[PDB]
Amino acid sequence: MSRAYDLVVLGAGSGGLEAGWNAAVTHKKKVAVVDVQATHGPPLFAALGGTCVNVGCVPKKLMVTGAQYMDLIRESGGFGWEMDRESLCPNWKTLIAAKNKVVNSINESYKSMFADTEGLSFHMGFGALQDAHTVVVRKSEDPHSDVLETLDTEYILIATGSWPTRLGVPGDEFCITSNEAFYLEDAPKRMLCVGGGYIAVEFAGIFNGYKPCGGYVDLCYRGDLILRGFDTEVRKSLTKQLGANGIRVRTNLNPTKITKNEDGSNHVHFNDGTEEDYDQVMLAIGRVPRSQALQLDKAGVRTGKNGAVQVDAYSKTSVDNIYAIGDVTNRVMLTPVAINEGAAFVETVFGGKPRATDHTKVACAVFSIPPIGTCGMTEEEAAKNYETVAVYASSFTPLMHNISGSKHKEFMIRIITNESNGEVLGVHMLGDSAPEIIQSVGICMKMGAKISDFHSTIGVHPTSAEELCSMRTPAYFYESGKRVEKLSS
Amino acid sequence: MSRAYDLVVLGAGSGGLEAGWNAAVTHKKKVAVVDVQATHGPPLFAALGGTCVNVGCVPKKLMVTGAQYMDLIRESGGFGWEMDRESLCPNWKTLIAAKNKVVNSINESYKSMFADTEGLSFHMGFGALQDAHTVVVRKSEDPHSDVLETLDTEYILIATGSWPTRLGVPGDEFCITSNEAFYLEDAPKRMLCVGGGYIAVEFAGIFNGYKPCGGYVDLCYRGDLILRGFDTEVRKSLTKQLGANGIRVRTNLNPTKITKNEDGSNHVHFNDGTEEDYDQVMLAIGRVPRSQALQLDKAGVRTGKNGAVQVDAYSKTSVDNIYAIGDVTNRVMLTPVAINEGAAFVETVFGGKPRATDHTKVACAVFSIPPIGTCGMTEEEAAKNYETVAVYASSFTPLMHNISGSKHKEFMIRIITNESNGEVLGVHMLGDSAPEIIQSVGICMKMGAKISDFHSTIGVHPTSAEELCSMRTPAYFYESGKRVEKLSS
Ligand SMILES: Cc1cc2nc3c(=O)[nH]c(=O)nc-3n(C[C@H](O)[C@H](O)[C@H](O)COP(=O)(O)OP(=O)(O)OC[C@H]3O[C@@H](n4cnc5c(N)ncnc54)[C@H](O)[C@@H]3O)c2cc1C
Ligand SMILES: Cc1cc2nc3c(=O)[nH]c(=O)nc-3n(C[C@H](O)[C@H](O)[C@H](O)COP(=O)(O)OP(=O)(O)OC[C@H]3O[C@@H](n4cnc5c(N)ncnc54)[C@H](O)[C@@H]3O)c2cc1C
Repeated sequence: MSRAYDLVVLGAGSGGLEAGWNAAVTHKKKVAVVDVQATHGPPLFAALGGTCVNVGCVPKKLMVTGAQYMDLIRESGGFGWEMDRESLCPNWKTLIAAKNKVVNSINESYKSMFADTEGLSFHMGFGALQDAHTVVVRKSEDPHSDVLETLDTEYILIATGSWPTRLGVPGDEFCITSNEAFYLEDAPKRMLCVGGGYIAVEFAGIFNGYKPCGGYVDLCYRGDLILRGFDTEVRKSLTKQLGANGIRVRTNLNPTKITKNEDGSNHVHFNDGTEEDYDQVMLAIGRVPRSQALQLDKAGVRTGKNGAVQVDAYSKTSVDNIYAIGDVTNRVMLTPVAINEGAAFVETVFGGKPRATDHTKVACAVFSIPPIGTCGMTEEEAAKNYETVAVYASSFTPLMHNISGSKHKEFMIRIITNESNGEVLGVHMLGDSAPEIIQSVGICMKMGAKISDFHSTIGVHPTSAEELCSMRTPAYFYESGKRVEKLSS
Repeated sequence: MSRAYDLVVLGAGSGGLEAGWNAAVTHKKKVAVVDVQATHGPPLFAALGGTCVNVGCVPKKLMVTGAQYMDLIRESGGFGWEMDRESLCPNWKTLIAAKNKVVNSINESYKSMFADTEGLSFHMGFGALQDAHTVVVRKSEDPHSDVLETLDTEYILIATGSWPTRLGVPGDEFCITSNEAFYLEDAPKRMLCVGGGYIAVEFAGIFNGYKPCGGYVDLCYRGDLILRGFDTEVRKSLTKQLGANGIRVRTNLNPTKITKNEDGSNHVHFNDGTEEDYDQVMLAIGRVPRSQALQLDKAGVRTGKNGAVQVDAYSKTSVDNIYAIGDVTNRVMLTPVAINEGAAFVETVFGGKPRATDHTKVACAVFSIPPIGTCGMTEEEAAKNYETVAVYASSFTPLMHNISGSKHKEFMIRIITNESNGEVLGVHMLGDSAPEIIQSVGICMKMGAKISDFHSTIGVHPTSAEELCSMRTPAYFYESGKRVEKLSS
């Protein structure tokens, strides 16, 4: 060797740590991993473990699980479970305490991971580039901060992920994002969620569960229908189900300005001219790659749309020895995707066995209440790219909801196929257990499954998933881009 | 035509109705369907819809769902849900009421199905054979009952299903089975479940949820480990988890005699010499095909082991125009299996397109708490039939159970493969959502999936199912029948 490190990883995230660990253990390389802090929390939020562990998937799901009990406690009544329901609210503070305990516990398991792994070291601070071989770790994000260390490396991996966009509106700084929501002292009584992304929807569901008495949550979106890019029938059925669960969904609406009332709350002026008071206002309107403070110009790494680091199918940047993975590349912003990209990177460069990450037919979930499980193409997209498209659809209400009272809780399955050969192009599910079911669906679609593979499989009874195997007749069709009730040419 | 009916179906069960409906609607045949009664209930229990609808899968799952709330209510505490927990018991009577409402609601939808379907008619009473073309519907099971009608038919389908075996022991008639359990006036305080089948386990879980104060349930099995035929590690981990949830599991034990105490309860003498009092004693020790009262001798249909109607891969009996499907054939006693066998029968005989039911790689579930999801071969079996077998194993505790308190709730996945080519021979799961996940696993295994298909699929995070895709290193091996740690050649 002529260099201090083989790899310097900028960001100890989902992708960062995965790569760093692999190079260190499986290929015995000298890896240095740079992240902002060691444990979760403000004012930096993200930490060792990345967004997912600290202010993402992990804490968000624990809170969804918590909020889910609201429905579950109500539903037990029909089964004979008698208890004082009127004026029953959960303790937000014990939830946040429970959550912090867990997240911090994961943070600490990482410290002793670094301590035990040889060749792997953690370097706390803000990283930035000097040249293709030099990463400077500064005291703060400010480019004139004290240089804490200078890392002389062979390879540089950028895995700094993304960051919430703001509204750019008079009184914008009075709002919170997903970051601050995780650390709220008290559960808001009058909550407003701006946005129509999965984050906006999942959080609306959390606050809806943890609101105090007389509390309510409004979901405000500037478009026609929430969750763009999802199955249209799924989006409409969820909007309907959020309504039934107490979330007031507002459409074609946008905050114009926010002014802070002298009692603490926030006065919000709207698109249509209306005015309302909210105890808290959360912005979930977009997440841009975190690359602006990396001095990428100095090393000459090309950043396209919104600062996204431009990469080929092997994550290589404009500079031959610099790489980038995960949310910073602005592809599919999911944890297991970043993990996969990081795994491929190591296999390619240090394993000598190149591999590109497969970005198509990736299954994902929305942890709304009820949850979404999706994998593949929406009918609208499939119809543009294929000659003949068959749409299968089935809605049903599980029998338990006759007893539970939650008659609004329809399970929905929609299968999208290429009619030519029967190949399944998309699977879209709404209802409980949807995230769990879709995972094994994604294995099938990876194997290039056909609709005949589904209905030939003997079902498991009684389950919600068994309805995948009972869809033979298509609901309708798409003949070269247009919706037809019947098929003939 | 020369005959009154094309098809007479003996039993309006899962398989019976499926066949009957198909012949009638898709092939416009004259179908007569014979079942004992129109709606569920004692003293006949089974009715229009079969065991599954009336005294099986459907009612059993509603009750499991009910009992599941016990854990869910306890678990909400950690998330901030405060309520009076000490001395909290569910109302068994409102559960049974809720159940009855649902089951009888399904019964009623069948009446109007018959009313609207042309060529399909229901004939209430006990059926029996006269010859290859004549089915007599009697007033009762007694062969000297009044003949209600004589059905002159082309084809006869036997789909009368199965019936619980008894203990054959002094005081046996003081015990109940699954049938009577569904109609108990009150939830027993001191409950005993005899057996180690899925039924025994699922019901133990139901009574454990609906027991009053100071109540308890004992599970008594005559063998070493409950649930023979299941993954050994799964069986042990469930035994451990039933224990942790309050069910006292007893092994190598058997009632010797039962005598009724004059206060109502039951005194039970055991195999080891012990004596105990139980408010109710349920036998779940086997289900034999219901064929003894069919006068099969008359028509000359061969009945092998325990009265099972002997059939080839197309369900054809010893008589060329008589057929039999479902539990009466004593193959795989599952609802969707019987449904499939019935569907195949119609396609073969009336559709002119023969098909045999695929009995291998059928996925099933056990709705215990926590539930089992299984599809394929156990390692013990796979090791006997294959050259080289690789065993993959992964246990983990979902993070939510740090908060919930249920630290005993490990999720377990065990994948069994043929090492030669990587083909997945078995998948065995323990934990919540296991029945739902396994369904889409069964599609994969039908397509002949390999272990490489699993870990190449990008995961859905955070879920329990995502752990299927993270099992690369085998735990150990089987080299031509024997357990080896690593593999030598
Ligand atoms: C509210 C929310 C919910 C989500 N839910 C899900 C979900 O359910 N499922 C799912 O798959 N994904 C989910 N995600 C997305 C997921 O968190 C990200 O896609 C994933 O973490 C991306 O991995 P990464 O390694 O690219 O970035 P990250 O995991 O975010 O890692 C980036 C790390 O780099 C550090 N960093 C930033 N700048 C510097 C610097 N200059 N120097 C050193 N270190 C730096 C940060 O501190 C951070 O820890 C969610 C995200 C959010 C915000
Ligand atoms: C407690 C319990 C739980 C179960 N849980 C599940 C589960 O979770 N999943 C699953 O897949 N399976 C489950 N099963 C098994 C499932 O119910 C059976 O395998 C299935 O119903 C068999 O279908 P079949 O058509 O062969 O018989 P059935 O559906 O039982 O139909 C038989 C019908 O024939 C009628 N009959 C009987 N004798 C005569 C006669 N001589 N003349 C006219 N009619 C007659 C009966 O009234 C009955 O309605 C469960 C069973 C039980 C007992």
